[PDB]
Order: sequence, then C-alpha cells, then structure tokens
Amino acid sequence: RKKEFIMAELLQTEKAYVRDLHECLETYLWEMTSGVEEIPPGILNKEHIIFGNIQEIYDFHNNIFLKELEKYEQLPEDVGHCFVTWADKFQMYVTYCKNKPDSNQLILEHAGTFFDEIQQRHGLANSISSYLIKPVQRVTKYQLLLKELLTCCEEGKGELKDGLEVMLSVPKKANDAMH
Amino acid sequence: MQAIKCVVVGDGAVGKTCLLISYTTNAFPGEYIPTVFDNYSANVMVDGKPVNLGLWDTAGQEDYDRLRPLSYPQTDVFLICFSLVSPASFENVRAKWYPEVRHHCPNTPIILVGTKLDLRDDKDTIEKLKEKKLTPITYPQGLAMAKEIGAVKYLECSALTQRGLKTVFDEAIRAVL
Ligand SMILES: Cc1cc(NC(=O)NCC[C@](O)(c2ccc(C)o2)C(F)(F)F)no1
Repeated sequence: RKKEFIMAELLQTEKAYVRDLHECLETYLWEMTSGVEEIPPGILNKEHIIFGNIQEIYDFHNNIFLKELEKYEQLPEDVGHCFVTWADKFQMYVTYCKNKPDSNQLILEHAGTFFDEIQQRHGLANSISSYLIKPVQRVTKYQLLLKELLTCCEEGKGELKDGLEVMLSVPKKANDAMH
Repeated sequence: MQAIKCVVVGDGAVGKTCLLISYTTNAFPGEYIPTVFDNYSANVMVDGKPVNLGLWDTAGQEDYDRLRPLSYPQTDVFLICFSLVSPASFENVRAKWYPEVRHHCPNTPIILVGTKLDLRDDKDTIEKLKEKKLTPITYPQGLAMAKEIGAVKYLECSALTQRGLKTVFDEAIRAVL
C-alpha cells in the first residue's frame, strides 16, 4: 500500500515537473526568442545565461525519463534501476545548478519587469524565478522518494540502493560544483 | 496586489512538507504524507488588505549547503523551523539555519516556528527523549532563541491538530506589511 502511494506521487510529480518546464520554455523563453516583444538590452541574446540547459533537461524528462518511469509503475521495488539506466543524463543538473546564481543576478540587475510583464500577460501563478528553482527542487527530491520506497520494500531492494546512490551522487556533485 | 515569497527552512525532523500540505489543504494528510510540495501561491486577506502568499518548500536540500541558498534571494520572509520534540533540530536553528539565512538575506524578517506541538505532551515521545537524557523544547527556550536570532515572532504549531498553524502564516504576512 505505501510503495504504491510513493510510486503514484513519483509519476504524478514527474508529469507536473514536465508540465512546469514546458510552461517555462513556451512563455518566458519563447517571448525572448520569438521576436514578438522588446527585450531589455540588459538580457538580449543572454537567454542561455537565464535558462541555462533547462531545454535539454526538459527534453530528457519529456522524451525519455517520464516514459521509462511509467514503465516501472507496477514495479516500484525495481524503480532504482530507472535512475541507474539514466545516470549520465542527470549530470546536466550539475551544469544547471552552476549557472543558477548568474541566471538570478542577470534577471535582478538587467531584466527589470520584462518577465513580470509576461507573467501578468499569460496569467501565471509562478514567476520566472519559481520556474527556474524547480530543477534544483526536483533533483533533490528523487532521493526522498527512493528513501521512502526503501522503508516499505523487501531485500529485493538493491534495485533501490543503487538508484538512491546515483540520486545522492548527482545533487552532491551539483552542490560541490558551486563557487 | 502585494505578492510575498515565503521560504520554509529547518531540519528534515521539522516536517516542512507536512506543515505546508496541512496548511494549504486545511488538513493533516494522515493517510499518506507526500514528499512533494511544489511552489504554491494563493490570495489571503490579512488585516483586511488582501495579499498573494507564495510558499516554497526546501525539503530534500538539507545536505546540500550550496544548493539551499539558490532559493534564498528575493525572499520576503523566512520561517526558520525546528521540531519541539527534537532538541538537535532546535540547536540547528543556531548552528545552521539562521547563519546561512543572515549571510544571504541580512534584512529579511524571520519567524521562529516550533512544529509537532501535539508531541511535546506525548508519553512515548517524552520517554524516547528521556532515554537519550533529553526533554522537549518548552516555550521560554523558543522565546530565548527568537531573541538571539532577531526573529520578529516565536510561534508553536501542530500540522496534526492545526493548533497555531493558520497563525504562523498570518504572522509571516504581517511581518512584511
Ligand atoms: C509539521 C508537523 C507535524 C506535526 N505533528 C505530527 O506529525 N504529529 C503526529 C506524529 C505521528 O506519527 C502521526 C502522524 C499521524 C498521526 C496521528 O500521528 C504520531 F503517531 F506520533 F501521532 N505537527 O507539525
């Protein structure tokens, strides 16, 4: 019963994470790359500093990772292996995390209310800042879900151990990569 | 209409995720305690004047000293939380939470929040602490710690019973108005 609740939250929050990144790319990023609106000279051709590699993280979760998590829905005790299979992909969170300070300063010092304007216009509850913290949140949450599964799965649970290892290694490597 | 970024910090033992879920759903989640609370916002009227309250969880970042501050910039008010039945979580307010919050956000209001108020008078909780030569954290300990860190308020709540819970978030808002 508990292992099924955890796996359900894992898939449900993954869907919302993919929805949230998608929303971020097609509002905040699109308005900058579109050519529909006047871009403050402070941030022009700097979308790369603002959004870092979030496009590539979204492509991972949207093209691969969510499809593969879905496949483990009836196999929660094995889902650790999903994280092992796709370990290399999570290294992009290291890149993303390194760039977040530079992203935040650039938006502070140089964007004035460009993004605030898009938020009002599109009717979004979440600021660009809310969206850009989410990869940092997500990459430190997988380890919590895996730990919860370890409390309610048998010793057919080295197919969690090694997944948890990966998802402890990625945020630690991200954390250790900061200034 | 005034928007407010409120960030919730403190040890895993405080029940950050549970606190926020129980506040926003108006109920202790009881059946299953979800590990995920995504950034939230809702309109609340305080002292008449309505306000948009934004809530960020930090659960999962407890071991990543350089990732935690990524959430801190442009925060309007912090809840620094400890569990009233974890002396260690209470000491970590002093050792860990207040320093990094001051370092990154020197002029931001702090509310000191004691969670798990419902467990302070619980026989099994009291006993399990007594075996480690400890006791729950009492009210004047909160007050003394609040003063030391420059907390604007010290508040005690339970997610389980909802005692003091709505008040925590009312005061976070009032600390910014
Ligand atoms: C945040 C936060 C959490 C909190 N209070 C609690 O979690 N109290 C309950 C802990 C407990 O496990 C539990 C969960 C559900 C039920 C009935 O009991 C126990 F059995 F001990 F009562 N107050 O603030």
